[PDB]
Amino acid sequence: EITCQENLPFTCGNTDALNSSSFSSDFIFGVASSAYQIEGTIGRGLNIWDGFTHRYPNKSGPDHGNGDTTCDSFSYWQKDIDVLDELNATGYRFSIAWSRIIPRGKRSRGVNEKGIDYYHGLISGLIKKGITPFVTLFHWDLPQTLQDEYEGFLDPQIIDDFKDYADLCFEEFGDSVKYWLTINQLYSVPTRGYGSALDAPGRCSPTVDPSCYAGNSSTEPYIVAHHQLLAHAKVVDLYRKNYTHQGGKIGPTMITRWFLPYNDTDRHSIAATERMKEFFLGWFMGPLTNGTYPQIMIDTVGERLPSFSPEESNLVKGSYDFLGLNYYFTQYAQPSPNPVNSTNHTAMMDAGAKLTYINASGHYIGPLFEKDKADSTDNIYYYPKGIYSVMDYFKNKYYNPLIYVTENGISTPGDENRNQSMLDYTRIDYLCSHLCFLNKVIKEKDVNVKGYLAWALGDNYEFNKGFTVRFGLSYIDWNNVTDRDLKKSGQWYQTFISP
Amino acid sequence: EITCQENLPFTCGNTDALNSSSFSSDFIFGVASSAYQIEGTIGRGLNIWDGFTHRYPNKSGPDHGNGDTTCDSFSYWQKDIDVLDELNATGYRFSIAWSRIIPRGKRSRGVNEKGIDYYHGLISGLIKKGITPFVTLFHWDLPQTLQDEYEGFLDPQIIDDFKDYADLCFEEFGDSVKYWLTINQLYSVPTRGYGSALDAPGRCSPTVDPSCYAGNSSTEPYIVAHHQLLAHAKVVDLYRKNYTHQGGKIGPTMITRWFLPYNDTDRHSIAATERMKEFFLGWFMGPLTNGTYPQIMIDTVGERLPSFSPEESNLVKGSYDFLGLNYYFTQYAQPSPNPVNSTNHTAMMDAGAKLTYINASGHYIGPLFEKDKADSTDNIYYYPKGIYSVMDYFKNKYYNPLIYVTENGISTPGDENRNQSMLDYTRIDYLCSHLCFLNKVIKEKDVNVKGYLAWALGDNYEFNKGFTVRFGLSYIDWNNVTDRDLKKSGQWYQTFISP
Ligand SMILES: *[C@@H]1O[C@H](CO)[C@@H](O[C@@H]2O[C@H](CO)[C@@H](O)[C@H](O)[C@H]2NC(C)=O)[C@H](O)[C@H]1NC(C)=O
Ligand SMILES: *[C@@H]1O[C@H](CO)[C@@H](O[C@@H]2O[C@H](CO)[C@@H](O)[C@H](O)[C@H]2NC(C)=O)[C@H](O)[C@H]1NC(C)=O
Ligand SMILES: *[C@@H]1O[C@H](CO)[C@@H](O)[C@H](O)[C@H]1NC(C)=O
Ligand SMILES: *[C@@H]1O[C@H](CO)[C@@H](O)[C@H](O)[C@H]1NC(C)=O
Ligand SMILES: *[C@@H]1O[C@H](CO)[C@@H](O)[C@H](O)[C@H]1NC(C)=O
Ligand SMILES: *[C@@H]1O[C@H](CO)[C@@H](O)[C@H](O)[C@H]1NC(C)=O
Ligand SMILES: *[C@@H]1O[C@H](CO)[C@@H](O)[C@H](O)[C@H]1NC(C)=O
Ligand SMILES: *[C@@H]1O[C@H](CO)[C@@H](O)[C@H](O)[C@H]1NC(C)=O
Ligand SMILES: [Zn+2]
Repeated sequence: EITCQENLPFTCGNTDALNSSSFSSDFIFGVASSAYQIEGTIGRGLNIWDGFTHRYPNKSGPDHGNGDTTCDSFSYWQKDIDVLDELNATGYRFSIAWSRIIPRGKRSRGVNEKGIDYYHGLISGLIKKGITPFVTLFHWDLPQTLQDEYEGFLDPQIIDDFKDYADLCFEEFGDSVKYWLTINQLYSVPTRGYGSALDAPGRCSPTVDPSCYAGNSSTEPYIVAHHQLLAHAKVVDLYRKNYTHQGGKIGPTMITRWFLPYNDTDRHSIAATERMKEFFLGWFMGPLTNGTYPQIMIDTVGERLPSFSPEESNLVKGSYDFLGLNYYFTQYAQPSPNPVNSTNHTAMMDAGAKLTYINASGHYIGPLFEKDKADSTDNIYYYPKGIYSVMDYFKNKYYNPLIYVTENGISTPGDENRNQSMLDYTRIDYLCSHLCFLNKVIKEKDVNVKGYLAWALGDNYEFNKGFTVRFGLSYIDWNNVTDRDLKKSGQWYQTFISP
Repeated sequence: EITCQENLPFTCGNTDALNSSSFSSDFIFGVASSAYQIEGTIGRGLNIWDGFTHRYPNKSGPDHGNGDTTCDSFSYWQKDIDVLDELNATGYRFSIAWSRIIPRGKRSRGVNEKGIDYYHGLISGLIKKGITPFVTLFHWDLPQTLQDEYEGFLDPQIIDDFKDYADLCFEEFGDSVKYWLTINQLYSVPTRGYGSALDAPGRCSPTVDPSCYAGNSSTEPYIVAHHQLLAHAKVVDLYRKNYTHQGGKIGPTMITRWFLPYNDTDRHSIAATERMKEFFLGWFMGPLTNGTYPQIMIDTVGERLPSFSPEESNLVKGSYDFLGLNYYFTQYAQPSPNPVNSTNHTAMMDAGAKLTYINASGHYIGPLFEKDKADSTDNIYYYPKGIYSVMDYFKNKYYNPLIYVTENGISTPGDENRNQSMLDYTRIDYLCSHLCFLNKVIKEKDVNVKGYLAWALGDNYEFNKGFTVRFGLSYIDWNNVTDRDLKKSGQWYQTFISP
């Protein structure tokens, strides 16, 4: 019988008690990255994260940081491989920058051979060290040209441009890459990119944020989400019809959270909690498992919710071999009004829920996850049991899928000096406590989880935060980015992997 | 009788001997800037100078600098006005960033109202201080979307997108702006952007520079130059047909140089010198004055030189009310082979000339202009008489045009400390020696020159050089960009203007 801790102090950093041998022999352990966050702009065209961070520097991070140079994995990809080799990792998730291989967006405009060569060399280097690549086609970095031609995922033109990009990736890299992710965190671009305008491309209703160049936060999230699902599904169909000889697997990436009632004896909070599951997870998992959006979304969102045709429904339903599930934290849910006629209405209001990290009796859900220095009542707290609850829910609700945990990690402040930054015991605690619950759910609930990739390989540009936080298991000096030095967490993870 | 110095030491920094009163009462004196170089990316979309500097950081400058934040004239435009007011300047040349007012490139995709407001406030502030705006529509910063959709000026689609952009500018700003420049330095994008790939977008033949993503240095410069002329001419026709009520004037910007024979008794060097005038100046001025390219270009370039239809010829011929002439330096010319079958052939080779700053007897043409620390035999030297020779030539060869000198200036090294940087006596010498010759040519040759704008108002991002050189008449601290402090040159220029 497995017992796992939910509160500080944690004792799962002892590899005598928790290590890779606790999991099945074939289980993959590694780390993750994304292209905007690590590569730099050298050698690629411009994408909407370049555009957004440059047009709206205060939205890029408090330091106005961006991905222009970052950790320079364009130059230092071998050093990334070296970290993975030091870890004895068996997996690495990275993304392909669309703008590096097709700078002009549309494949018929030509490819960048040198960009293709960059990923060939990375892939070959990984495989030579026994590391399985997990490759994200689209980690938010849409070529700027496509956003300017037709507003990107706002328009159905995205589907064929994404398909042709993906086809090039399968053609060039699929002989070696056997695990593909289509779109990173399906929920995020619709809501943050087109709802709150916290993320690229930065569209919203005028009264939500007067700096947005255009948008409608009530309608566009739904349009974009719908196009994401269709573009994803078209790529999965292309993969499974035209690249079956490659013997690989493909799936989407979800951001997952668990949700608990703010007041577990209040029917209204219980209802809000179940609505959140539907609106947060079901928005995408309903289509992916059934070809339809959840009924509560149909009912609430009404004419703002697009319909799938019968052909589209069939294309989207079942459009995965596995799910990449990202998991960071859990929220309490309580009811909230949905003012659909307000000029500041957002899609996110349609769930009719307010989310907190403290429940009605004043209980904080778990240890600190992210401090918010401008408003401490907005601090985020984590909840290790949430990974158990999410995986159990996916198994039970969503037809026992094959799952890889494609991100899980925690930040430390960029204000810490290097010695403090390397002494990242809070990261060991977060990672181990989640791994304990992941082992527990696999054993107790028989969830088909076959790997775990911690966020992040190394310090990088963090969307929305610049270089003001660090997520890496290895440390990068922003004054001299060449080295990636394993932190205490990376050293712990090395021991966990090879105990 | 006016006597002007050609060699150090110069004594024209004495405003007792040379000042604004030496020129006609109406003559405009000011300074110049461009949008990529000064504004920053905040509040605008991405353009090909963002793309180029980010994809090819070693081509942005030795420091890998770029226009992301620069002097932040987005925030500090009032401080630019303040410099101009301190100078008692009567003119200011600035550019509109296309990506700030139409981030999606094509006008039908929507405009950025806040971008429009930015230029309205600048323009209104200038006029309130008695400063005449000279506004460049296109200072190289093409929206990235257009380059990615159709490769920008490589394709005739540029013409209508440029026209619709210009129409928006005339509509929004032409009630106040009475001097418009279409395209900055017509020669530069074809040759550097599409020939040598030193400049955005960075296209060339594969053996010219293997880093180029695509291109053909032998053909594309000509295509791009042809489209520039057509796009320019379509905008001038639009202006003069639809905006005549505004009572303003429009013209192109030329980069001018003079050319002297490397050996003034050698017929081959004399011939190369005359070819250079045709290939450098006539490439554009032939079309602008006659609707045809120079015969030597027709003959040499052959099938690589596009033809104008009779309608196009008529549109381009006479498509200016004035010329903005930029002038920095003069070169000696000697013959050079034109290897049209070589895989590394460039359009620039078609002139059949090699350019130097030292003549056959070892004479350097004038004082140092720009030191090249990697190769000192590649140092640039200036030649004050060249402004006289250029203006005389334009009057005689090109039908006595109205001229404004739209740039003239010199750099100092970014390695200098602030006190050295503010003690910019080399800049006084360059500016005064050229102003002396400009007065001389107006008086002696009756060239219709009606203003002079020195490059640059303040230190900025220099194309190709990052922040490794400074051109400003006012100093900017890159650690805190708010202030623009007049250098010795700016203080001199203040006295020259109001002696
Ligand atoms: C807030 O969360 C706390 C902690 O989960 C809940 O308190 C638990 O309540 C259960 C059922 O009453 C008790 O058996 C436990 O002993 C309590 N745990 C502790 C740490 O107090 C609490 O019920 C939640 N409040 C609401 C209103 O939902
Ligand atoms: C190189 O440039 C120098 C300077 O312009 C030329 O020298 C001048 O030559 C003229 C005509 O012979 C003489 O009257 C001057 O006195 C010379 N000036 C000085 C400073 O020497 C020289 O002829 C040029 N060489 C060539 C080969 O063209
Ligand atoms: C940040 O930038 C936007 C312009 O993009 C401006 O609207 C907003 O006021 C600025 N935010 C703060 C908090 O200053
Ligand atoms: C607009 O929304 C903000 C945040 O969503 C809220 O605090 C404010 O009350 C809203 N105003 C109206 C008019 O509803
Ligand atoms: C930068 O870091 C690398 C790796 O430690 C080191 O070899 C190189 O000398 C350092 N550069 C400077 C300028 O210190
Ligand atoms: C600069 O960058 C390009 C890649 O864009 C590379 O081809 C070239 O070798 C580098 N130049 C030098 C001098 O290192
Ligand atoms: C290619 O050109 C470079 C510079 O243009 C020159 O130095 C070299 O000799 C040329 N090679 C051939 C094959 O002509
Ligand atoms: C930056 O420069 C401005 C103008 O001199 C000054 O007022 C401001 O205090 C300076 N900022 C810092 C942080 O020194
Ligand atoms: Zn940047």
